[PDB]
Amino acid sequence: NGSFIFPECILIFGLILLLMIDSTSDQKDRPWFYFISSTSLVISITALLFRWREEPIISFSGNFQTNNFNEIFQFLILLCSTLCIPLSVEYIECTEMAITEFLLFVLTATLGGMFLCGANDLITIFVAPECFSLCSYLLSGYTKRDLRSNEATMKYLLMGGASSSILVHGFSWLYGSSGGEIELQEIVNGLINTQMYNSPGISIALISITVGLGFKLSPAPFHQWTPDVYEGSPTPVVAFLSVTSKVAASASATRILDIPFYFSSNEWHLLLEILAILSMILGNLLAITQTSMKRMLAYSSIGQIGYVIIGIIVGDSNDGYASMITYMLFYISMNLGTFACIVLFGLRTGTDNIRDYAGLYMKDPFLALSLALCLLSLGGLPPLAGFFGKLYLFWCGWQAGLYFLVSIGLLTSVLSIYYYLKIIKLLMTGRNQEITPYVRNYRRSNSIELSMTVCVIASTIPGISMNPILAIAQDTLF
Amino acid sequence: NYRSYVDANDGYSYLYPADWRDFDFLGHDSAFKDRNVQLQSVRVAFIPTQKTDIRDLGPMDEAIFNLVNEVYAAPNQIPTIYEMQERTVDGRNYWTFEYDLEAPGYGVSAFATIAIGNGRYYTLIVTANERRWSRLRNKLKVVADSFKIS
Amino acid sequence: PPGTVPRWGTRSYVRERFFEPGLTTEEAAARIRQTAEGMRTLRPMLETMSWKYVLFYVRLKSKYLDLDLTTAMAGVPEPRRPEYVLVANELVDNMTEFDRFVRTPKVYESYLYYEKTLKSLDDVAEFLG
Amino acid sequence: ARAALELHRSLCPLLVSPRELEFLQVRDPSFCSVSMVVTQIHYTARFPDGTVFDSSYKRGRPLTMRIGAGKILRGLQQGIGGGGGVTPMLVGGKRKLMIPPILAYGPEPAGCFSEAVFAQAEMNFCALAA
Amino acid sequence: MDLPGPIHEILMLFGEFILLLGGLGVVLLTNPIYSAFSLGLVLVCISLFYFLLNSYFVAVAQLLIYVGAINVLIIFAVMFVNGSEWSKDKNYWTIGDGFTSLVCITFVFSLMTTIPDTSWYGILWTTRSNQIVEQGLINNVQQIGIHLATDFYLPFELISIILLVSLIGAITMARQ
Amino acid sequence: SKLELLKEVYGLISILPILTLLLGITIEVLVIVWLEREISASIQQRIGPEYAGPLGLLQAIADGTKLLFKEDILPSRGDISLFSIGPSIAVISVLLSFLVIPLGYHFVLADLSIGVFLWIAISSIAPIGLLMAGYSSNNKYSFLGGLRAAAQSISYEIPLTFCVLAISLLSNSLSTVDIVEAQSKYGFFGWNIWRQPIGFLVFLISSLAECERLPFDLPEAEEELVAGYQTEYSGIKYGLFYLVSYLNLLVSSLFVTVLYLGGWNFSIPYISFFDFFQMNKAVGILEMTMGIFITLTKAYLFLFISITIRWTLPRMRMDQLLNLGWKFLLPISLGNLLLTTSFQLV
Amino acid sequence: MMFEHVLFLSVYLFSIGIYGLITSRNMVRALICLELILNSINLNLVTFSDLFDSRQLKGDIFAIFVIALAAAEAAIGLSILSSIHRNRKSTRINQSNLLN
Amino acid sequence: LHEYDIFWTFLIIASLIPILAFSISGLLAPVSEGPEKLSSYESGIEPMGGAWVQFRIRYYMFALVFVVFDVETVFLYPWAMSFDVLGVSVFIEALIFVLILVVGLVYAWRKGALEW
Repeated sequence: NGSFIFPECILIFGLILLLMIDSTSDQKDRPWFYFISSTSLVISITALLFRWREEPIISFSGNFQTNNFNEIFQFLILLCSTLCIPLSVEYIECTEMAITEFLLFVLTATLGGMFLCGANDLITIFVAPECFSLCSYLLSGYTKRDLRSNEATMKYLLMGGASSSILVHGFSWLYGSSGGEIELQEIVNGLINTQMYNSPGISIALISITVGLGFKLSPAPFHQWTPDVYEGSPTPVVAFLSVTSKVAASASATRILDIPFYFSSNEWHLLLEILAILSMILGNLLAITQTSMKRMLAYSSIGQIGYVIIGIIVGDSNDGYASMITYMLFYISMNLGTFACIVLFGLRTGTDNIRDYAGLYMKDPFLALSLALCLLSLGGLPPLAGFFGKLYLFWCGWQAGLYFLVSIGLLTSVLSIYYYLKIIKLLMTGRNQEITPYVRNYRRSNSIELSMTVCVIASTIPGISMNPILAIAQDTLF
Repeated sequence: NYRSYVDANDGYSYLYPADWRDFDFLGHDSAFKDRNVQLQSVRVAFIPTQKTDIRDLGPMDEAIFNLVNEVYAAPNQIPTIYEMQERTVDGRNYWTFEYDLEAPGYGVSAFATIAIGNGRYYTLIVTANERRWSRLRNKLKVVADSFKIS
Repeated sequence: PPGTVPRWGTRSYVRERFFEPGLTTEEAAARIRQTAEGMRTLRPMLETMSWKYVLFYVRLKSKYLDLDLTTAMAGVPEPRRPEYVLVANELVDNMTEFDRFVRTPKVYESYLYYEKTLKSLDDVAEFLG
Repeated sequence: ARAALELHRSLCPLLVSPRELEFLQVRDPSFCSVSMVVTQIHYTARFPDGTVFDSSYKRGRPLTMRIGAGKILRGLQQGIGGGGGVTPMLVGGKRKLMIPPILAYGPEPAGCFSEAVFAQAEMNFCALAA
Repeated sequence: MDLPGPIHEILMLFGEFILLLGGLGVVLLTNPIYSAFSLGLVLVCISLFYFLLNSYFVAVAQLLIYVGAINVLIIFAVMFVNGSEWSKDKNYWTIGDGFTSLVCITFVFSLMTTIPDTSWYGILWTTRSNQIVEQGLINNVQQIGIHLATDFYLPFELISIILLVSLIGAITMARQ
Repeated sequence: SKLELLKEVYGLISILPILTLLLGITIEVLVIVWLEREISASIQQRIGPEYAGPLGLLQAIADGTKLLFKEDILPSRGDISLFSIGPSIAVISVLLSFLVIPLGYHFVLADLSIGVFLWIAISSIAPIGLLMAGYSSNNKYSFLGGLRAAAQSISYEIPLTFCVLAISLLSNSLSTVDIVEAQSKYGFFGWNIWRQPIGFLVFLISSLAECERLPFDLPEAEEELVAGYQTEYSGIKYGLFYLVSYLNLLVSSLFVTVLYLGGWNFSIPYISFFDFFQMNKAVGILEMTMGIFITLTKAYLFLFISITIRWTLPRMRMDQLLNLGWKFLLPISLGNLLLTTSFQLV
Repeated sequence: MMFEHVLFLSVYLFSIGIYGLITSRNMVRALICLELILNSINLNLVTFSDLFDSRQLKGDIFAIFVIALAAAEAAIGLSILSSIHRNRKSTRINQSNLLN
Repeated sequence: LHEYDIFWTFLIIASLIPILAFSISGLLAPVSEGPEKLSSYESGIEPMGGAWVQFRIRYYMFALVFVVFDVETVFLYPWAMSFDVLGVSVFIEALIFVLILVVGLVYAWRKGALEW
């Protein structure tokens, strides 16, 4: 009896259909569900289009959420999944693995991420991270005959169990000290009629929550799990994770830290800062020494780039959240472009290491150009989009007093320019006796082309057309 | 309605209609409950309170409201007080009244009665789930229309 | 009308009574008198059957008034104080039975003692001061 | 811990009207009542004579609570949602209260290795809805 | 409902001392099957802790879903790890044993000194309206029975698809 | 004064009725083993355990006393670390279940509103003890001999649950006394075995393998290896296993009759046994003994039915047993609940 | 000492649960210790929902959900264990660092 | 739900029962049997040696599907208790719940999981 789950009830309908077709149909599925799932996704996006410019109305018995800011992320995760599925169709197609349950897993993980974006319940915001993590150790290991795909299931399951454990222990400490309360809004009341707020306790339930949060989006001191898994799992699920996991985690973090933690600002504003100052350093130095593409992307595009997003969560008087939304919208595209290019080239050749991208400009120049564009955008150069992203992230964040975080950001961006320009240099070359016999046999040439070309121009145009995006992102109060 | 049991506690003597598997809920000295459904008929509990006839606890419509809304209630409910009536069958001044306790789902009802005679303020109650409270209301009132003491 | 004196709450009942050793005469005379106006607040919570606090509060206030009544009574007027000891028997047997009539939850006896448990406690503290 | 510092004014009221249970006092009723739903008020709590131990202004957004289901001091829920013999406070209203110690924490404090509230206290409020 | 009396703390200390040895057996013994059986002992003696406190469902269910399914599943699993009887003698493994036995003890000290500074018996008085309702006439299988479906509707609707996805993934993975 | 505790030293608990239940269950074990050894081996055969007095009324406790000494051996591989720990879990899993089982009008040992739930929870702890015992040794014929039974037992509790729930949703309770309360209406029309026979069938067929019936298919064929994980268990160990087996049988019979039949109700409703005479004088001991009477006979009927079935079917192999337990009983034991939902919708 | 002595045992289990996790060598032992940590948090949770919050249980439901998710994770991890032991014929955890 | 003191007394008594029986057996027993005593029943003369006798490949799937399908019941019980107490919404909610796992079981049936 409520339409605020219908954006997810449609997804559930599509899930049930995808599970049914394999039970009933024989073999007509392979290119059929490939678009039938896209139908469910676009229909859910159309359903979310309705609730634009809506009220902060509370959920079923006040459970998850329904406001404007949360709806933004609810739509953004859908956007990520819509762009990602065409990538993770043909890749697993060319591995002779069952494809139905892979799309089922991706759909269910997207559902969990969508429910997580709200979840002002203290229990829903616990099951939903599991609905997003329980459907993650499967995908991140869903190539069983491989060997690396088992290491990137062991040292992902152990870590994601320990971290969710620490997080739920912090939740239990909060539930205890709060005189008994779950509803996210109704904690600063209940933590007052029980006068145990300013006491030790809360100081522990803040760290035991922030650590479990960090692990899910991997800043530096807990980044350990990310570089391995991103190399061990198939590239499409690497992209899917490295976009929607970050989006959902950053959507949950701001709400779980701003609503029930009015008072502790001066004691977590610092804390997150200690993460950011590390996240944008240790995630770059190593990125220099890399030779694998997926691992270098793990370092740079995640180990670091999860820095300047946070770079305003600390410095936020509600005048900055717009900048976080804009930077997320830029990052999704400027990351899915390069992941699409990498999937395409890897499939077409069969290698991942950097030293094989030589000469690719001469064999097929379109792919080299559409990869160089996204890489430079990640570098943050003026006419592109990443530049304006980082810019409006600093201009609101220098406008908020804190100085020893913007300087480090600019410096580590300059540092990050290095490996981007390194791989770019490796593209443009003509020393025939240097290029390995990998790009030499490349029959150059639908879905992946379409995704790559409609995701790369969104890495150049919005950086110059950010006026309506900015005017839209300013109406967020959460 | 059909059976008539003093329940041997030397005090009350009230009615209870039918099979009534005769639980022991927490209000001691008596109880009765149905089989198919939950939230069922009479329970009665004693208290010591050394005052006199109920007319001393204040005006009817106020002393009734200070406990139909503060004791027979819960902060997660909304109470609603319907008609209320004095009895005066042996000068005891009983206070029979029918109220509702609406909840998220429950919505229970009641025909509470009170006495003050030598047993010091011991009360009765009846109840049934709201989905069926209408069809047997007049079956339960004659239940409450039995409370006298000795 | 200024603030008041906390006077040794402050602990988790493993710090107190086990690890912060100290109890002076006339200081237990505070706990004794406090559990009188203290235990006189459960009357609303005995009206409605809240059988889960009428046990925890009784256990705590007892285990507190089961040591003070042995320390405080040593410090009353010692020339004439057999009655100040002929009261602790009542003020600690009425409660020892109160704790019985809440374990298997009754109402008649529970409330018949929830008056004859405070009626006495106003006399143990009376011989003190 | 115990009391800390603050600073404010009070907008001196008329004489309080106890109404047999608490101490009631009205300053400005403006717009509209509130049902058993989530509200959002701004408080500034005193001690009986002069001291101030917390104020919603000492943080960011003034806290949000539930007026209608028992989740707060009985004194407040009687003096904000409207108690027996007292009219409820409007949407933009403003009232002043003196809470007796029976409708409050009662005769025992809330300890944290140092009771953050004087044992058996009775405090004051200047509650303004929002 | 309530408990007998001063027999309470006796059973409390008894169960605590049993559970400590159980955990030490879980973590020390090298033979994995002994470890799993000691884990089962830990879980039944913690189900008894759940039952002592007057919370009945979350005790008996915890006894059914863990001391049953999960333990027999783990026993079946230990029929796939071959090679036991590793080294011994006072931190058999490398110095990592000492480093852990240090950092874990620091963690202990921190939390175990944070706890005995909060007057729990004083945090119970400030909430004398939460556990003062009981809805008027209810027993403790209907409390959960209703309050699971009257306001916890979304997570209850959610958990089922998690279970289904986990089943499908487990079958697709374990099968060659 | 009241230094520590006046009336709370030790005088709040009595251990008389528990020991009476112990004596009763032991005597009933003697009765059921007499039933078996005098009916199973006497259909077309000679009489059972004769020469132990007039009949084998002393033979059962004689075997018990013989097994008592029997020099427990404790084989080398595996030791007291898990050997003596094995059958303890087995015996406790069925002994503790006797709590919520009623016997007559106001003769329950504990109300325990989570009664049948507690029984279902305690029924799924035995496999742990079986696996422990079967692995307490090292050689085969006990490792796999216990593994087979521990595995196949797991494949049946789901029908048990989906048949107990199809009665809890009918009685709207979880305490046995209220179950028989919702069943004493029409004497025998209102008996659930007629209202839900589709559930009773599943419960009865599952009860066989749930109490290890049959653990060996033939008087000559072993318990699938050489014996049912109780080979080295010589003395009181095999005695305790014999016990726990018979006790699982007993608890299953008692539960199926207290659920699907009138517990202590006559063929005419239980309350009606008082109204038609207008007065009662000494119905106390009469109703007590008649509750032990009208109840134990109903479970005796199922004891006899199982005894007969023992010699009518070749118990399947654990290549068919799993198939039957999974692909046959599960669908219908779900469908009966799906039906009774709309059936109890009114 | 009900409300006070149990919490004093939460940490005294949680800590152990972490230690066995770190010093674990075989996969099944690591999973056991993980389950142990989850049960520690469960126990630390339930007692809070018995002292207070008895009108509407907010802990017991959360305990139920925690147990359900624990069972799901313990299923999925062992399923992964099947496939790893299929690929390589030994599950020594600390001897697989080919992803670094 | 009033007094589980009988439950606790029955627990301690029935837990003392097995150790009592073992100790009673031990008191009046023979201090003997210093024979080989290192081999177990029905064995080919001293057979000794062997391992890797698992066949866990088949029974593991059964164990997994059972562990997953079990959680249904402990959620149904609070619903099975609260049918008449609440309205009929819980009926539809639990129908959706059970039907999800019915579909799951159908899948586990079609694709070969429950086998010989």
